Amino acid sequence: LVTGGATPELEALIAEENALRGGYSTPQTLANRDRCRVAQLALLDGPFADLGDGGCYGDLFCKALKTYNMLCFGIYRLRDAHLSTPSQCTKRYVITNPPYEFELVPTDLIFCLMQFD
Amino acid sequence: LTRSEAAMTVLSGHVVVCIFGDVSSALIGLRNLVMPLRASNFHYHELKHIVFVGSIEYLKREWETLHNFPKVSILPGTPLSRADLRAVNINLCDMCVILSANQNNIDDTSLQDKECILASLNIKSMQFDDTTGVNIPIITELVNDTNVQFLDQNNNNNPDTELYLTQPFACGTAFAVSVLDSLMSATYFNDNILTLIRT
Amino acid sequence: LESVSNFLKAFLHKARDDVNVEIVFLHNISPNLELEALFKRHFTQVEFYQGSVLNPHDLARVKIESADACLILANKYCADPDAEDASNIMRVISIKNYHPKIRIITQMLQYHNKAHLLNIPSWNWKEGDDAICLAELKLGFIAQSCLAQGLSTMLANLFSMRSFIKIEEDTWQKYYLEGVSNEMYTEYLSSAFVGLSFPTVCELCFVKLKLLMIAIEYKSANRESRILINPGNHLKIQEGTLGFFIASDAKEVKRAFFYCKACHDDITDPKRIKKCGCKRSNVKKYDSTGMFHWCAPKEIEKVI
Repeated sequence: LVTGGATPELEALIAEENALRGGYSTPQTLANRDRCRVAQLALLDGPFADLGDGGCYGDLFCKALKTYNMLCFGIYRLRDAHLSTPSQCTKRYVITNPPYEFELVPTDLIFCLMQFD
Repeated sequence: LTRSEAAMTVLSGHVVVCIFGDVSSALIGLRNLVMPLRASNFHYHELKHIVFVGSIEYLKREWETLHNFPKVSILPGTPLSRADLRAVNINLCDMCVILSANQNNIDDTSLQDKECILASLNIKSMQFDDTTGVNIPIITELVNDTNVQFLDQNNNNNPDTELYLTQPFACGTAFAVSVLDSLMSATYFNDNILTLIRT
Repeated sequence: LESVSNFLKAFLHKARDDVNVEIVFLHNISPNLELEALFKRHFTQVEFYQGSVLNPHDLARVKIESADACLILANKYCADPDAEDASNIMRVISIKNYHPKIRIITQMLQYHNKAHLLNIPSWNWKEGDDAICLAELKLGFIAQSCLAQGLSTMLANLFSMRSFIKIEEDTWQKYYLEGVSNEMYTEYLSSAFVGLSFPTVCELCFVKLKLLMIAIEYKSANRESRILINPGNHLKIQEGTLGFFIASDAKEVKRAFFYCKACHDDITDPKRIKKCGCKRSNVKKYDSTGMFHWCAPKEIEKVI
């Protein structure tokens, strides 16, 4: 998850010469590209703006998985989101694996694994 | 010699001396290694081309007593580098010497031979395309007898076996420095033993 | 004292259910008074002996031949990381020489020093031997946090054990604890899921079984087992595939292995669903592998 495609052949090639070796583009080379990257998506401006208006977490999880194949880890949510009083704080905390019946604040981000296009 | 230049030059049937030296490190007196290989008893074609792999800063210190020898080459680098050994054609060498230089450290007791064991296993684990790394003739200097048992990692032996019963010592792959103290004791018991050994 | 303190506070946390295992420390240095006191606090799970793993007799003393595993700690704050890494690798060599069939978890300061582990034929990754590369793992965590803020906290909460706390008042701590209550587990997928796409099996597992499926271990003959993170529509789950999930408890994970529909109803009742008996030009821009972006070498002065 953290290094990114830590295959043993990379280990061997780095071990042999203690440096990264550039390679010519091949269909196999471009094939090894296809992976998944960690990303944060904002609810307000994305296609799923409607599901940000208090929609359930599971509904948006299913919608992202069915169409875009996006696996949502959890919610990166404003610290003062539950505060009824206005607040200018921009610090956000992490909710890991939220339940299906989770209300979604419109100003929340989602951790996800975006596919390569 | 650079890596590319050493690769370009054909130097098969050579002797590789892999050393771990530094400006602060104490001199090991490499001349005493090159002199017996440069005896007049051999013909000129009999002489083996000697190539040093180690830090050039240390070789410059050691170079004063080495320039007067016929066929000696120096490849700056490190023994633990795989590419450096590839350039030297270490799979075609007559003998690869691992010297326990940088001896001035007294780190723990057996940790002094960390680099020698690492380099030995690194050479043994290599693969080559025209062979393996095991068939390469290697002589490694070790200061702790137990460390010798680490050389034959593939083979299993009892921890209680003596130094002389181990396969790396029996095959002559590992040179333990305790033999010098044994030689000192033998010389005490008989003055002629040292004279014969030196001659 | 610092390394032992950290290792004991992480290993011996109270929430651990596997409490039996006893830790035996082997070091040639006589502990200082504070370290003796720390050992005394955990006297009934922690024991100390003076010796070196380089010495075979000292290995025999601590009965390392019957030990479940050997953990090798690294001096993170050392002048030369290479020397410490070489010392740890040689300790690994000594332990393997005494007893080849033992699990070893060793910490490495520098990434490029892990290659020397390949030099040991008795070293086996598939058996369970692993290298905790401190620099690689830490900088990867920080980089993935640069991609997505808080992912490092997510993973740290995932693989660690934290004391259970209940917060009644409506504060961000409530949602944070509802998040941290989860842990990351792995289990073999049931035979019912064979042949489906990953999105279908992940959707079914999340909606019906309430398990958030992270990843799958892909098995092949020409290539060894490889981990795949969120496989797309194209890949299909084969037989006997390991799967990584995030679940609230370890008991909750088993519902994936025992799940079917040939015996399991359409009702979303995981208690009643789970059944013991069921169904029976030519410029190069990338590296050689192409897994990372690559560029022609540039001198340091150009980017100054």
